[PDB]
Amino acid sequence: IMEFAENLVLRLMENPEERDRKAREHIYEMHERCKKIKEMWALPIR
Amino acid sequence: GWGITGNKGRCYDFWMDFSECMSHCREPKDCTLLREDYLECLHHSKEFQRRNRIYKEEQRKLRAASRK
Repeated sequence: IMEFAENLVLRLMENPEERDRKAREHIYEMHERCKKIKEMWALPIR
Repeated sequence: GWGITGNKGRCYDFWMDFSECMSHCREPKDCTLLREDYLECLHHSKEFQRRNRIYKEEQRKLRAASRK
């Protein structure tokens, strides 16, 4: 016990959105897989 | 696009036609007819190859008629 062990554990709590973190990471990398395939296409620009 | 004696060069016209195409055409092809036009002006490769085929067939006929 020692007068604060109860609230001594609430230094983290679930907050489970870190999986939406990787969800949108995956959107990032799905786009990034188009990093090296792209190149010059425009002959109509300036 | 100049000329050796002024006067718009020889085919600054063909290059303007091939540039207006490459300006407002989204692909390098469908603007390649104009490119071959312009290179034909530059080196006369088509005209010279046609003239040489004419002269070559004439010469072959003449030699086949001469030596037989």
